[PDB]
Amino acid sequence: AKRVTPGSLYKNWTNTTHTAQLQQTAVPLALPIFNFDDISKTLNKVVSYSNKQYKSLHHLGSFKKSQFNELFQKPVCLVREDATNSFLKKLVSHPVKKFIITGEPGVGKTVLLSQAHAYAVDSKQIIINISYPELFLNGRNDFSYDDDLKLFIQPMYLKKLIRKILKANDPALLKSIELSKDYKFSNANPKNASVKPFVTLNKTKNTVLDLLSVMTHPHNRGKLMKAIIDELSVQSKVPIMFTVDNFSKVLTTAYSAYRNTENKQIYSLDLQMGKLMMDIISGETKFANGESSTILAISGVDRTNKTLPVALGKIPVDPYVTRYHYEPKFVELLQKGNVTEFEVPKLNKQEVNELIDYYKQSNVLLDKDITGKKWENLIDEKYFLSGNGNPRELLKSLVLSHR
Amino acid sequence: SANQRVSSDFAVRLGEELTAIAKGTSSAFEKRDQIHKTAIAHRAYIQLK
Amino acid sequence: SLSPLAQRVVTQLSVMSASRKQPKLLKLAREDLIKHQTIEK
Amino acid sequence: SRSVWKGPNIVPLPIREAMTKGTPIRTNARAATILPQFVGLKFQIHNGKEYVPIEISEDMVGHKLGEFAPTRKRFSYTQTK
Amino acid sequence: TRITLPRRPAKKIQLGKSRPAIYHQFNVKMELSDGSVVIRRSQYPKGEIRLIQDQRNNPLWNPSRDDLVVVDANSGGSLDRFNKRYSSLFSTVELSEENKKKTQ
RNA sequence: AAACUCCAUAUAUAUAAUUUUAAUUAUAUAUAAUUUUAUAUUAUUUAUUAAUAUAAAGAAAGGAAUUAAGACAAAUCAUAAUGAUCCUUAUAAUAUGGGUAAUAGACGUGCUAUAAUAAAAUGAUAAUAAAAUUAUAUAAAAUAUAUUUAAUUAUAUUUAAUUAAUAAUAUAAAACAUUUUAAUUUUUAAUAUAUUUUUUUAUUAUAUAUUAAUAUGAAUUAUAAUCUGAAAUUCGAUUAUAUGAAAAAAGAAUUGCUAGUAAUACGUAAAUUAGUAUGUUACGGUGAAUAUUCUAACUGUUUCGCACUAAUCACUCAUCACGCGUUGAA
RNA sequence: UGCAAUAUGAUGUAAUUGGUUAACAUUUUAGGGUCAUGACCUAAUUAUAUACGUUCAAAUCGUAUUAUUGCUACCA
Ligand SMILES: Nc1nc2c(ncn2[C@@H]2O[C@H](COP(=O)(O)OP(=O)(O)OP(=O)(O)O)[C@@H](O)[C@H]2O)c(=O)[nH]1
Ligand SMILES: [Mg+2]
Ligand SMILES: [Mg+2]
Ligand SMILES: [Mg+2]
Ligand SMILES: [Mg+2]
Ligand SMILES: [Mg+2]
Ligand SMILES: [Mg+2]
Ligand SMILES: [Mg+2]
Ligand SMILES: [Mg+2]
Ligand SMILES: [Mg+2]
Ligand SMILES: [Mg+2]
Ligand SMILES: [Mg+2]
Ligand SMILES: [Mg+2]
Ligand SMILES: [Mg+2]
Ligand SMILES: [Mg+2]
Ligand SMILES: [Mg+2]
Ligand SMILES: [Mg+2]
Ligand SMILES: [Mg+2]
Ligand SMILES: [Mg+2]
Ligand SMILES: [Mg+2]
Ligand SMILES: [Mg+2]
Repeated sequence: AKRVTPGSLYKNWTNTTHTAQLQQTAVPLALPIFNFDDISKTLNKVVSYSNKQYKSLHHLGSFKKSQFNELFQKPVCLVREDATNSFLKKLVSHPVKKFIITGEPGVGKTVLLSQAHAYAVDSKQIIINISYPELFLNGRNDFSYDDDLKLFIQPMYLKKLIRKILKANDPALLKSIELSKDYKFSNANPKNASVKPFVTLNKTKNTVLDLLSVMTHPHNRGKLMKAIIDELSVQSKVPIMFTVDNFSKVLTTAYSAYRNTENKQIYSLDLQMGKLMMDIISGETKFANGESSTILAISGVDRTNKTLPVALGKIPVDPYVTRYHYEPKFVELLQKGNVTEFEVPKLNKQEVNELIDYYKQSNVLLDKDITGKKWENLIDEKYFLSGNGNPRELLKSLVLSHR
Repeated sequence: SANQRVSSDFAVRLGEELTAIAKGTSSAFEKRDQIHKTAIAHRAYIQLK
Repeated sequence: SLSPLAQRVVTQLSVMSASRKQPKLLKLAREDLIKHQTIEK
Repeated sequence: SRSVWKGPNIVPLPIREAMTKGTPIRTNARAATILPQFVGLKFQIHNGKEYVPIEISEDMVGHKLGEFAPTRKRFSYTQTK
Repeated sequence: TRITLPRRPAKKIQLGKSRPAIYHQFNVKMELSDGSVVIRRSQYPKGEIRLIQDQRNNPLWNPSRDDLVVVDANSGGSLDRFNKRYSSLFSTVELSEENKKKTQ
């Protein structure tokens, strides 16, 4: 009957490679540690993250599927000098810190986001990451309408996100912040459920560390998150870095699959988790701390419309385009906050050389390119097959494409 | 032998089977053996044409 | 073991029948019997 | 189904004698619609070789005169075995 | 080939114990086509009913009346849709246009 | 029979004042191949020889048109034309309708299914074609409604440009990312986990309860409604809500294909139309594996027999049934 | 006033130390067919007869229905 014995691969190829521990057999290798203050020391080297960075970048969701993260013991990055250094340097020194990462599919838009998150944990910042925004726009989660907060709330995703924040961010950095207002929530904790129906918070005596810990009801979880974000906005002690990946989904999907009570489709801005995420990029949510920083990243698994080109000024404005392919409200929200782009440059021959060197050291290549090939010929051929420096195509050439 | 596995994806099933054969747990070695034994039995009928 | 048509017709003939549907016999005191006799006359 | 905006299919056929007198309307116009005015009138619709008599009912309205005059009659296999 | 339900042994109803049959009936009100109402005894648990077609709106029972509208069941079948489907033509113009055919 | 020929191949030359741009093109003429050599090995009519080996040089490898004489009294007097006949107030002419369309069991050739090496939804700086059509046309954009932001599909409203290497039919589609996807407790929730977070590990629910009956299939029906036409009743194609049957990969047997072929849930155009292709005729995209030992089956010749010769569908042996003749016996 | 054996068919038919189907054949389904006769497939019928006992096994022992054997009575 139940033919699926425990420990048997039953999902698709991608899911199996992503979940099943295919890295249990990987070869350990001593590599440098990713640190920005030592970037001059590891400018062009395939460096591995630290244990702090690895514990983070996991709750945040910085490492995704279909990245070949399982060919090695743990995810690794090349640092580079025209993408990582050129990005983090302006992130440190730019008067207004809000950027969007662009480029061709497979360039490394995510990996650069993960590097930014690693820099944040190194630099003692509170990180909020939304990663795949399709989860709260597809319709596979619960929702309700909040009368006071005149918006739609999604308690399941809200619970997951608050748990992400709490489990990733440093307890010391979170406890360092003291509450500014007093919040009264309902109680959903099985312990002390009957004795008290509402939990209470107090000014300058409780903290955000237990603000996140409080467990409330689905209908009040929206106000819970409002409190989280407003307190983090008014704090000015430690920086807050807010990040959304696959921002193409949101700027191309204005209307969610979530359907109103009259056949209407609820607007993303009318739905919370879109209003919160868009007001911060636009500038309605002001962070007191000087170096809060905001980062966005588009994905190649998403259709393209004129919205982002018009927002970034790459093409003029055509007012006759249909809403399915141009959204003036999204453009206006993006332009009110002075977001500037950042196109990730593709690899060079030298970057391909170092990557292939590391791959050989880790034994992820073949006899084809280890026995009968000369290094110059191999690097030239792979640079040519990778579309002149596309990391995903380079990996696919080296490992996946076997003939 | 790979189609007798569970995974809904042929790539996964085939990879599992190839891994099994690489570690020498194939279920067709006995088929090779039966064919080879039959050839050993019929050696006599061989007639160089 | 009966058919649904059999059950339907048994219900119909239940509506026919007097079983488990009639009330107790009407027993009247002597005075009320005389009253009724006068009414009818 | 004929488009409604075009209007019902109407052909010149005699109705004045049909109402004033009891004269039935014999016709070959099988494609004409049965308007509400024909109820109670006797029609003789051509079926191919003979005229079938039919009286118009309030429910026939909207149908075609030729729906009640079968042109071919039923098949019967003579097995003889 | 016949189907019958079996006979059970009949309960004996003795001489003098045999009561009459008084089935349960209701004093139901029955409204005719006009405003008239008749009280009657019915076994259905419906104390009130109205009729759309009945004696009070039948030509055979109502010869003297000049005008008498007829009606049938509503919200059933495709009735009256042969009129609802054609709005351009509406009620005397058609009567005038049906003057004659001029055929011989 | 081969060559000659047409579509394809390469080169050149000539035309286009490169805004009919496709110069990566169009089509006029010519050249080239039915490929050359060089050593090797078996051999062998001796070198003058082939079958291979394959250093070399070449762009060089296909397709279709053409199917003789005789035949099968093969099909065609319904493409038209014809000899004999046979209808001449019909067997010759017109219109209204109804036939060709009916349905018990048969039988061909096709279309659509029966799920995870596979079917749906999305992919706007619009991934990538070829060959045709448009004066008895064509339908761009745009605007309205089905349906709510759009979009996408169906209808209407206007009709732009072009009788066309210029407008239009027409943003090919499959591939390829992504999401999903019942049988499947292989799943989804609730809380907890933590360095798998689009994720896994716990304890509970998801259990009328593991070997076929969906979130596959789209036949059959109900009802709006819309095209074309004077007019879909018998009988035409369309979207909409509902309906949701058989099918759980198929028995003797059997069909087509040897390379740009088969296959393709790959699409595209034209002819026949006022209108309606699961058919026909053409165009390109992606692209295989299989073969040098079988009895059989057809043929081209051959060798053996022949009493057939309008030739094996040949010819040819009787007594029994029909009529007439002659001779026996008795 | 007691007792015996029968039937999966359109033409009857399995058998002996315990779970599961009980030939043919029949028929439009028909084999291999040079349109073609004339040898499976494909196309019909068992459900251990309505009761009783057991290990996760009762054709097996009783009664009873479809009803044709052979003794005694045969000086009623
Ligand atoms: N070592 C190393 N690998 C990298 C780097 N950038 C990209 N890669 C590799 O290339 C892959 C590219 O995937 P992503 O990093 O998600 O690239 P992307 O451009 O965000 O891709 P899309 O979102 O699908 O458009 C990564 O998964 C890595 O395997 C880098 O800086 N260092
Ligand atoms: Mg990314
Ligand atoms: Mg020739
Ligand atoms: Mg010939
Ligand atoms: Mg003939
Ligand atoms: Mg003729
Ligand atoms: Mg026909
Ligand atoms: Mg044919
Ligand atoms: Mg499918
Ligand atoms: Mg389909
Ligand atoms: Mg395209
Ligand atoms: Mg073209
Ligand atoms: Mg248009
Ligand atoms: Mg598709
Ligand atoms: Mg379906
Ligand atoms: Mg259909
Ligand atoms: Mg159909
Ligand atoms: Mg056509
Ligand atoms: Mg020859
Ligand atoms: Mg010959
Ligand atoms: Mg005696």
